[PDB]
Amino acid sequence: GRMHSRGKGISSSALPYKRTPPSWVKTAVADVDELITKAAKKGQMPSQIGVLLRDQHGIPLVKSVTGSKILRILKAHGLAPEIPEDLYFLIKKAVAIRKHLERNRKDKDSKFRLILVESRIHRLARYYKRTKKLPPTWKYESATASTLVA
Amino acid sequence: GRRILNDALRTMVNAERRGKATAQLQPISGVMISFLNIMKHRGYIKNFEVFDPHRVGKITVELQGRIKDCKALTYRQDLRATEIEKYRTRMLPTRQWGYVVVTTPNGVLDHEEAIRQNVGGQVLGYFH
Amino acid sequence: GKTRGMGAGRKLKTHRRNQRWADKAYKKSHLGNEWKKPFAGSSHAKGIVLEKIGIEAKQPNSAIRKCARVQLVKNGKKIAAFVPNDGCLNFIEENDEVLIAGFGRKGHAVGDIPGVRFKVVKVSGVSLLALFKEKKEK
RNA sequence: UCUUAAGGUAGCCAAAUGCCUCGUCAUCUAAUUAGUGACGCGCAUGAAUGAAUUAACGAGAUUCCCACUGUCCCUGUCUA
RNA sequence: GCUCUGAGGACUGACAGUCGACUCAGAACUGGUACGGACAAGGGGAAUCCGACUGUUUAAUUAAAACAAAGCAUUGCGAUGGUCCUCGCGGAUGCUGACGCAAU
RNA sequence: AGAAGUCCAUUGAACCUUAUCAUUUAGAGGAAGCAGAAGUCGUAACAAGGUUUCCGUAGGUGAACCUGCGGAAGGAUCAUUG
RNA sequence: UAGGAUAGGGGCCUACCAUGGUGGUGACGGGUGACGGAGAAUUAGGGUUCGAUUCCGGAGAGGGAGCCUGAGAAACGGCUACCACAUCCAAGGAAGGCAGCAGGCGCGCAAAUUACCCAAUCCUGACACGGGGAGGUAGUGACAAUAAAUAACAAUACCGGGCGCAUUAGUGUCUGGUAAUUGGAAUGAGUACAAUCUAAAUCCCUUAACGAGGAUCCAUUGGAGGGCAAGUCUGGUGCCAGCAGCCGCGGUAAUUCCAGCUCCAAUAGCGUAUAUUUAAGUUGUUGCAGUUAAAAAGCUCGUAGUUGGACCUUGGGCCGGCCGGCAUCGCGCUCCUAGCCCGGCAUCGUUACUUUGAAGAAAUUAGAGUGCUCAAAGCAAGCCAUCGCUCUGGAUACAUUAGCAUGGGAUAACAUCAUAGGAUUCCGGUCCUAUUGUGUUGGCCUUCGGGAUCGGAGUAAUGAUUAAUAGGGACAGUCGGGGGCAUUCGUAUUUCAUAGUCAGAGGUGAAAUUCUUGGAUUUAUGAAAGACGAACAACUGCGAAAGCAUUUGCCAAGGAUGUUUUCAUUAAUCAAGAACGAAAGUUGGGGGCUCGAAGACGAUCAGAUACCGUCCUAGUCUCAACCAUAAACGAUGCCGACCAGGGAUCGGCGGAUGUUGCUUAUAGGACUCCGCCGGCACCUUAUGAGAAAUCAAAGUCUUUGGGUUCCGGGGGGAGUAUGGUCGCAAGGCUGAAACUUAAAGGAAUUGA
Ligand SMILES: [Mg+2]
Ligand SMILES: [Mg+2]
Ligand SMILES: [Mg+2]
Ligand SMILES: [Mg+2]
Ligand SMILES: [Mg+2]
Ligand SMILES: [Mg+2]
Ligand SMILES: [Mg+2]
Ligand SMILES: [Mg+2]
Ligand SMILES: [Mg+2]
Ligand SMILES: [Mg+2]
Ligand SMILES: [Mg+2]
Ligand SMILES: [Mg+2]
Ligand SMILES: [Mg+2]
Ligand SMILES: [Mg+2]
Ligand SMILES: [Mg+2]
Ligand SMILES: [Mg+2]
Ligand SMILES: [Mg+2]
Ligand SMILES: [Mg+2]
Ligand SMILES: [Mg+2]
Ligand SMILES: [Mg+2]
Ligand SMILES: [Mg+2]
Ligand SMILES: [Mg+2]
Ligand SMILES: [Mg+2]
Ligand SMILES: [Mg+2]
Ligand SMILES: [Mg+2]
Ligand SMILES: [Mg+2]
Ligand SMILES: [Mg+2]
Ligand SMILES: [Mg+2]
Ligand SMILES: [Mg+2]
Ligand SMILES: [Mg+2]
Ligand SMILES: [Mg+2]
Ligand SMILES: [Mg+2]
Ligand SMILES: [Mg+2]
Ligand SMILES: [Mg+2]
Ligand SMILES: [Mg+2]
Ligand SMILES: [Mg+2]
Ligand SMILES: [Mg+2]
Ligand SMILES: [Mg+2]
Ligand SMILES: [Mg+2]
Ligand SMILES: [Mg+2]
Ligand SMILES: [Mg+2]
Ligand SMILES: [Mg+2]
Ligand SMILES: [Mg+2]
Ligand SMILES: [Mg+2]
Ligand SMILES: [Mg+2]
Ligand SMILES: [Mg+2]
Ligand SMILES: [Mg+2]
Repeated sequence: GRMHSRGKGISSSALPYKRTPPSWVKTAVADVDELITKAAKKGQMPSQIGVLLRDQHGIPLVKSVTGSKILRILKAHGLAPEIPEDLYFLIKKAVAIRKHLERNRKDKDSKFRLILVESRIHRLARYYKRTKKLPPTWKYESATASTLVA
Repeated sequence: GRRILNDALRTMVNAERRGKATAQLQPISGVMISFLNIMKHRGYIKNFEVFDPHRVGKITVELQGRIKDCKALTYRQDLRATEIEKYRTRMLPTRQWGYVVVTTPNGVLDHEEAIRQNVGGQVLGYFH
Repeated sequence: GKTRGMGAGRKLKTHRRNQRWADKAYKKSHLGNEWKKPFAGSSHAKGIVLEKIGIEAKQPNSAIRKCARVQLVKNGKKIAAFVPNDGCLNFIEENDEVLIAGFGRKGHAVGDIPGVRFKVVKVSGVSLLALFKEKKEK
């Protein structure tokens, strides 16, 4: 179940059986890689990259066409986001919630949600500290966190 | 959370007790199929599919109604080959039938095999 | 349910240590108040009787159970003790030297005698059964 | 049962408010009309006439303990 | 008391040279156990009553438990008004206006 | 060589004062619980217990208890398409 | 760090310096009626409780402290001092230490001789000779334990059941017994010549003579309602005496008391008391329970802790009768183990788990042998012609945990190849030590051997498992009375005003208090105030719970759905800690309609401090700040899986043709049908579960084990006292004991 609610959804994306790409995917891995780096230096995260390819450029899965995940192409070309995808977006959501709350002091629901979002941030940040994808000192300061994002 | 080899055996008990012909198992394991090999060797279930397309896996066993109970002892014990002798009495229905499956450095094997190879290990479970 | 992790030995042992205290027998036996009772962890106790009293009997019955107020030579407690034979009270007399034992139910009031936990088993150094049976007169 | 407009509520007390009074009990002392703490049918206690407490503070009033001492036993002497 | 030891700095060319008024600790010895040696300079504690505190007061017999105090409450008043002075004209609050003035 | 004595250290009993801990024990008065009996005042609860019961909180009353606000059915309704 | 001291390491101590050490894995502190262990009792297994005590270790000799001698002592059957105690004194002085043996006092429920002995076991000395209250022997010893007497056998008898016929008898077989009936046999308890035993006696073992008539050579303990075995015996007592562990008996016919007979259970033993084990699956890891019987925290977050998805070759074979060795698509070894070019060789990730081995003190326990006569025991003893000696044994096991060592790598944790600073035979550059060409010691040097460093070429499949019906994040169209700020509206209630009308109005079952010809009630129009948001409105939605229903706007947030997007285990539950938490309540502003604790009245009633009716303060509302509880409920913790059926319904999505008072036509919106997920629920049935009520989750439970938190151990006393802590206060959280009690309680049945 969702880790911070009693919701129990199972909606998701079910990956196709065949790991190999379909016939009609005939654009070359180098050109796909250049598309990845073009949009990355244009400033989009791996989620936006995958969606963009899946929608306009007809690339089902970049791992299927290339053998390397979006983040791995970006890490190899040195365009990878400094702060990971999901930690970035949890920080951005915490900044939004705290900015709203600082003007709406009676918003106990927003105070609860901020407790939950910062809880998620800190749980995930411990993971990234243990897997060394973040600096061993990176600490989420609520004060000067809005500079980091947005 | 999941701690399968219980999610498999309890499914099998429920299917048998309802009299279903085939039961399917959502995760698999090398340990799981090695347990089912003990069952099939000792003639308690008949042959079965192991659907390994791409993921954790899936299995389908056909029950012959010859099984009666099968369980996992999560909280997997320590177990010497000198002192299975009071697990066999503590769990199995009698000293003639029933088998206690203990994982040992020679792979998954039942306690009568453990007497003759004289190797102990950890309880995976049992069936009788 | 229970905690059955293979590494939960600390939790289970602490939990039984903590939960044995609700058990009345364990609490009574280790709380240390048994040494604050009159006998203070003794089977019998020689004491001096103050007076032959006689006391009421409880609701369903109706009678006068003939007890005595005794003082304990060992620690000065004054208590009430029964005299368990027919008309045996006459043998007891004021300021005699008696042996007081538990009256049954292990320090808990017995039968229809209200709030009395003790019985007289000797007086003036002579067996009280022997007094009852004329085997030996004091 | 008579009667009032209402019948002294929460509290509190021989209190700086109690005549009887040196109230009764306990404590303090060898001995206490004093002090404290309780008891209240309280001559004549009592609620912003403020009631009950209240740490700190007081050239405020009262009681006791320790140190100290010519205040005293009991006076003596010295200096201006 | 005396004889020491240690630490704390400045200026000049992790060092060298020059200078430095003080403070703080520690030790050995010494004396008729005397040492804040004169001067200066809290007696302490257990409680009760009263007033919260600070403050003010009967100059020349009463310095307090009295008065004041903040705190609390009440009353009048929206300017053609409230409280008040004035013999009269006029005036104080008011260079103000209810988070204010006035009377308790 | 060598004793009494003596000096300075060191170990240090033992006593003394305060502080404090712990175990028992006294206390006028206040106020709990229990047991007893052949008591007084009520009628609170169990039926719709004669005001449905009860939970939390606040105030009151000789006593059970009463009322106010919110909640529950362990309700006296599993029910408005009649 | 340096030293001092010690026999010696060491803050053991000194001088200087640093600021460290332990802790929720429980330090420090407190209790212990606590010496530790080998072990004892009980035990199906697991456990629970105990262990002062004869074996080992430690500590003390009245309490502390300090030393001599000596190899060895902080000795106490050695000394010095103090404190407590006390002895002799001729009054100055002096001697002390039984928790050694024995013995005396006291304390107590509680514990024996002021004996003998060196003979054994050993110790000790200068020592074959001495000494030994160590130790042995003897006296008291129902501590505990063992064997085990109190009669046996015969015919007679009133008799008593078949069996020889079994009728019709009659007597018949083991003898069953009331038989002190009759009878001779057997013996040890006891007495005792003697011998043996003994260091000397004593006991035991042998045995001259003595030693049984059933009253004695006498068996008791407790019980006779239920449990629980054994009186619907007799007399006495009369809710008394008394019994009774509990239930209960006794109130003049007592199966229950006091007695006699009879009987019963155990039997030289049994009852009683306390403590403890079992019972007790009433402490539950094996192995309990939490909807209603005691028990899910109000709810969520949350660190430690506990628990953690799947994936990695031994895949197929030979070979000999459970396994050796083999080969296949086995990173190398120089060296010891190293073939008749070759098995089976070093160093270059940890643990757990598991197998085997070693070492493991005996006594205890298990257990082998053994005829102390058996038995508890003991470790002996057994067979020669039982003639100058043979054969001897005096086993073996267990010993959890910690440590050492060998084989395995299934299972489980830790650490970690993606920056390649990776692996790789080599080639020489930096610099080095030296052996055999230094026969003597050798010391720097050219190819050499080797660390270290070091650049470039080289090869290889050159190196990154999947993407969970785990989770996070993104994205799209949504949905929701989810939240906050502002904002529009609605009638109604009250008040007030303007107008009209006239005797009543309000309220009740009926009244009265109350308002009213100073015009109440009623009607219309309108304004102010504050509250509330009808109907729609539901077995419907949203929210973590509390809770959230007028409108629009804004602000952030959210579940589900969809997804061929991403991250790749990041997760589940969570002591400490943290956020929200109805109503009441508290501090202080604003507001003050309605309603309304307290309070005041009128009724009722015996009372009426209540229900009923009028007025009404706080309050109800809002703000700022507290409080932290509710039958905060589903009396049902959280995540996960399986299992049974259906129609509804909520949101999302997908697929159907078939009509819209829509749509420039279609799509889309409403509606009909079918299917997926995720919700809130409901209806039927046990094949299940349960004490049942009942429950499709309270099932998958004695065929008991997915993970995790909290929490109960009969009813009271009691959520009380005391302590702590938080709070302005109310109070909240944490929270006993004494004593008392035999039932309290849950579900269902019948009756009333
Ligand atoms: Mg799921
Ligand atoms: Mg969680
Ligand atoms: Mg018990
Ligand atoms: Mg009774
Ligand atoms: Mg009064
Ligand atoms: Mg008075
Ligand atoms: Mg005086
Ligand atoms: Mg007084
Ligand atoms: Mg008066
Ligand atoms: Mg007055
Ligand atoms: Mg007043
Ligand atoms: Mg007055
Ligand atoms: Mg003053
Ligand atoms: Mg004056
Ligand atoms: Mg003056
Ligand atoms: Mg004026
Ligand atoms: Mg009633
Ligand atoms: Mg009622
Ligand atoms: Mg009812
Ligand atoms: Mg009332
Ligand atoms: Mg009222
Ligand atoms: Mg009911
Ligand atoms: Mg040193
Ligand atoms: Mg001790
Ligand atoms: Mg010893
Ligand atoms: Mg000693
Ligand atoms: Mg000594
Ligand atoms: Mg001695
Ligand atoms: Mg002795
Ligand atoms: Mg008898
Ligand atoms: Mg009897
Ligand atoms: Mg009898
Ligand atoms: Mg019977
Ligand atoms: Mg009895
Ligand atoms: Mg009986
Ligand atoms: Mg139970
Ligand atoms: Mg309950
Ligand atoms: Mg709940
Ligand atoms: Mg954690
Ligand atoms: Mg009118
Ligand atoms: Mg709705
Ligand atoms: Mg509406
Ligand atoms: Mg509660
Ligand atoms: Mg609850
Ligand atoms: Mg739908
Ligand atoms: Mg209880
Ligand atoms: Mg019931």
